[PDB]
Amino acid sequence: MKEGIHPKLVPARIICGCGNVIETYSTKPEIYVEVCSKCHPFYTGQQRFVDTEGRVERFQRRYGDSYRK
Amino acid sequence: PLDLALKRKYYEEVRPELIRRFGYQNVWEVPRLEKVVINQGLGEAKEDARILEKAAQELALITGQKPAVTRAKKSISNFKLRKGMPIGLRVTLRRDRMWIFLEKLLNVALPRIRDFRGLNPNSFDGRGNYNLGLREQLIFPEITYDMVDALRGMDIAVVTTAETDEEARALLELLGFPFRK
Amino acid sequence: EIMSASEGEHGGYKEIIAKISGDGVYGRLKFESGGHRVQRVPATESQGRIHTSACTVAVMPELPDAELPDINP
Amino acid sequence: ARIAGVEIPRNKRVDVALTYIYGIGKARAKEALEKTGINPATRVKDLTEAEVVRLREYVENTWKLEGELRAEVAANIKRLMDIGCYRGLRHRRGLPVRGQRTRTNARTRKGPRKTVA
RNA sequence: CGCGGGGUGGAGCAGCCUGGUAGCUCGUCGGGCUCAUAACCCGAAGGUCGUCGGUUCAAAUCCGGCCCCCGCAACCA
RNA sequence: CGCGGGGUGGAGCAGCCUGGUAGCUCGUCGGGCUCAUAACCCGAAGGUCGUCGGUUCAAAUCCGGCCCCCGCAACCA
RNA sequence: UCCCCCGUGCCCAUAGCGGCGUGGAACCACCCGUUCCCAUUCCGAACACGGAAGUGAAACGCGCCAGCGCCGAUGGUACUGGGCGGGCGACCGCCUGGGAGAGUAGGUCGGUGCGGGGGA
RNA sequence: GGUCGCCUCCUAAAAGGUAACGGAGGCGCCCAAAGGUCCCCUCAGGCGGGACGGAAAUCCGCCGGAGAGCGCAAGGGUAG
RNA sequence: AAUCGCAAAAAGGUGGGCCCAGUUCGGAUUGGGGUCUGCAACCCGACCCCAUGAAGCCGGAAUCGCUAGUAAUCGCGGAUCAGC
Ligand SMILES: [Mg+2]
Ligand SMILES: [Mg+2]
Ligand SMILES: [Mg+2]
Ligand SMILES: [Mg+2]
Ligand SMILES: [Mg+2]
Ligand SMILES: [Mg+2]
Ligand SMILES: [Mg+2]
Ligand SMILES: [Mg+2]
Ligand SMILES: [Mg+2]
Ligand SMILES: [Mg+2]
Ligand SMILES: [Mg+2]
Ligand SMILES: [Mg+2]
Ligand SMILES: [Mg+2]
Ligand SMILES: [Mg+2]
Ligand SMILES: [Mg+2]
Ligand SMILES: [Mg+2]
Ligand SMILES: [Mg+2]
Ligand SMILES: [Mg+2]
Ligand SMILES: [Mg+2]
Ligand SMILES: [Mg+2]
Ligand SMILES: [Mg+2]
Ligand SMILES: [Mg+2]
Ligand SMILES: [Mg+2]
Ligand SMILES: [Mg+2]
Ligand SMILES: [Mg+2]
Ligand SMILES: [Mg+2]
Ligand SMILES: [Mg+2]
Ligand SMILES: [Mg+2]
Ligand SMILES: [Mg+2]
Ligand SMILES: [Mg+2]
Ligand SMILES: [Mg+2]
Ligand SMILES: [Mg+2]
Ligand SMILES: [Mg+2]
Ligand SMILES: [Mg+2]
Ligand SMILES: [Mg+2]
Ligand SMILES: [Mg+2]
Ligand SMILES: [Mg+2]
Ligand SMILES: [Mg+2]
Ligand SMILES: [Mg+2]
Ligand SMILES: [Mg+2]
Ligand SMILES: [Mg+2]
Ligand SMILES: [Mg+2]
Ligand SMILES: [Mg+2]
Ligand SMILES: [Mg+2]
Ligand SMILES: [Mg+2]
Ligand SMILES: [Mg+2]
Ligand SMILES: [Mg+2]
Ligand SMILES: [Mg+2]
Ligand SMILES: [Mg+2]
Ligand SMILES: [Zn+2]
Repeated sequence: MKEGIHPKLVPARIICGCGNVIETYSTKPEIYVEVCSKCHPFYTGQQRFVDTEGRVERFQRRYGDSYRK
Repeated sequence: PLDLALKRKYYEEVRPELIRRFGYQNVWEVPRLEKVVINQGLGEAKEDARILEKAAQELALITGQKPAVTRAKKSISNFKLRKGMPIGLRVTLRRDRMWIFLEKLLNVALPRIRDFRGLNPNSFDGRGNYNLGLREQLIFPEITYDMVDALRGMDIAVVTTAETDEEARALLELLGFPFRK
Repeated sequence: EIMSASEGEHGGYKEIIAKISGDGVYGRLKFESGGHRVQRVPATESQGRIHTSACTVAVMPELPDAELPDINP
Repeated sequence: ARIAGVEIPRNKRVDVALTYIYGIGKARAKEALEKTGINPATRVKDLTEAEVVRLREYVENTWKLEGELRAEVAANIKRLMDIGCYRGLRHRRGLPVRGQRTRTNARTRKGPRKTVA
């Protein structure tokens, strides 16, 4: 290591947007996170989020009938 | 060495799982990382101020090591670019400093991006390498709001001993790399 | 597609030539050659009088042309 | 970046701040306040992290937002344009959809004035 | 053929000597004035620079070949 | 080689008296009047005073050196 | 003296590419560590040091095939130093001495010198 | 009209040399680093990978004996 | 129907928020979901809710209105007419 121009590597606590205490190292000691691996939709399985099957559209709109045959 | 969750996840889980899948007859035949190379292709500050010298600070902030400069191979007129004139930053991450990157990237950084839908699986090299792009550098938590004056992306490149993408896809998917399909 | 086309202050075209290319063109424009009279109150009318005027038009078919391949000893 | 899709204007109030998310208007802004019980007129930064994290996920999961919302909107125009409905041909040719007069105006679908002789 | 000059928006002419950068007047187009036209007033469009090549990081600019135009020369017998 | 005197904004420029005052015209911008183009009248921007360095309480005004263009007359084996 | 490894020359691909297997006692390499010497236009990759836990995966060593590459006769011709011949002429032709290139047959997955370490 | 000295190639017939108003190009400079030395590094190009980024800007991989480079013309030389 | 209803006049006053930003300015455009009238709203209706939130930061040459309850500004009503 050409020490004299490189930043420190202090042990970093990382409190995330889920109560996570992600134990690792970093340049900044106390950094907080919005989302991590532990709660992202495209990370932990297929998940759901808001999107279920794309609105009521379109062959399943329902809200009407007039057939009995 | 160093207590790093990723360094552990590889050895104490991923590595033997790789042997489970493909079955090697030597301990070294098992695929592993070696380099992680980041390349902000700035070049915007070509004949302009060393505005890139701040981007160096940003980059080092993420890696824990200073990036060197890259300069113009040939000269190109269309690009308003004279040969030798500086246009980019490269920082290579080997050994322990590498792990700390991925351990932060895969955990914190990646999901914090705009509409993450999982890494593109087609983006695989051939002889066992994987490359991707970032447009924003504030994605990493070490980067704050006022630390940024413009969005500067980067060409993350990670290499492996793998013979092919099969091992590579396998190696990374077990590590913490999401995929689309 | 027009070729020569001298204007006419307002409106016109005081003279205008045009290559109308295609098929059966000369066949249906053959009979146009001649004088076409017009009776109306013109745009240019200083009061309210109907004025007779005229315009000769000339349809000429496509002429396959060829100059002599220069001289000959 | 930050909650929800990207960071919201930390200078002004929170009820306004939400608007600046591609998914929320002043309407859903009011609602996001009520179904979280947070102070309406307090500035963004002034919000304790306690207040923040609760409202963080609430809105992410309730409606479509940002590129996620944009996704559906994009997807909508696709299927119209493919089935070949009138409302789709109007998208296809980039003209106004909701039945307006084209002989004048309708510039916002046409862009700048394409004047020719 | 021998020497010199030239070809750039529809017309006429700069820019080439010194490489990075297309300019002037007229015309044309759109909008004014006027009853209308012109004048006038406001705004815009419009050429990849004859042509093949080569030099160069880059050519209207430099270099070579050809095409076209223009002037000069073509004498002693 | 030697003599002569100059950049002051975007060009022309007295200020170069006799060291404490950085101006005029055009240019450009805003306003005025205006059939106008325009003359015309008010306001505005831009001066680092060729450079380093020295004297002075203070100097574009004085010196030392030097950059540079013009100007001067010689010389040219 | 015979085999194996290490360092090193020589011949300058018949030695190379590629494929295939093999070798860790020794030797070597990777390898382990980054305190010190030394080092990175960043990185212990390289270079450097201290090591010796693993391993022959890679590199390398050793064999194995002939796809590529490379080598490549014999025979014959072209051409030609010298000596002549024919035809009006343009060009042909003979004796004598020398003799390719291409192509065919075929060869090749090395040979070897010095030194060191270890085997029978 | 063209040319006049110098350089590169061909003409030139495998030593040197060799003419023509024979065929083709260059020179009248440049560099205080483009020089001395020690030390390290190896091209152009091709395919695949890569935010803005393209035919080509910087980055990764694999391929590559010299087709790049060596201030400028050409030849020779040149990565041992 | 001077009885009942359309009918809240809107500017205004008071209170609270906004802080000079393409903004809580602006509401064009578009997505999705519905109400009404009609046989029937695809071409081709009006209104409601959500999301989208464009051009536009005072407009070249030029040009218009109006001299007192007028100009400017703020609403309301009606004729037409199922509806707009
Ligand atoms: Mg684990
Ligand atoms: Mg590799
Ligand atoms: Mg005429
Ligand atoms: Mg005529
Ligand atoms: Mg012309
Ligand atoms: Mg008129
Ligand atoms: Mg046009
Ligand atoms: Mg055109
Ligand atoms: Mg050319
Ligand atoms: Mg060219
Ligand atoms: Mg020539
Ligand atoms: Mg001037
Ligand atoms: Mg003093
Ligand atoms: Mg002074
Ligand atoms: Mg002069
Ligand atoms: Mg003995
Ligand atoms: Mg085999
Ligand atoms: Mg083995
Ligand atoms: Mg084996
Ligand atoms: Mg064994
Ligand atoms: Mg061993
Ligand atoms: Mg042992
Ligand atoms: Mg190695
Ligand atoms: Mg041991
Ligand atoms: Mg061992
Ligand atoms: Mg064998
Ligand atoms: Mg023979
Ligand atoms: Mg004979
Ligand atoms: Mg005969
Ligand atoms: Mg004859
Ligand atoms: Mg003959
Ligand atoms: Mg003959
Ligand atoms: Mg003959
Ligand atoms: Mg013979
Ligand atoms: Mg042989
Ligand atoms: Mg002469
Ligand atoms: Mg020769
Ligand atoms: Mg010869
Ligand atoms: Mg000699
Ligand atoms: Mg390369
Ligand atoms: Mg390459
Ligand atoms: Mg590519
Ligand atoms: Mg292109
Ligand atoms: Mg070679
Ligand atoms: Mg040259
Ligand atoms: Mg050469
Ligand atoms: Mg009020
Ligand atoms: Mg609307
Ligand atoms: Mg304004
Ligand atoms: Zn988290």
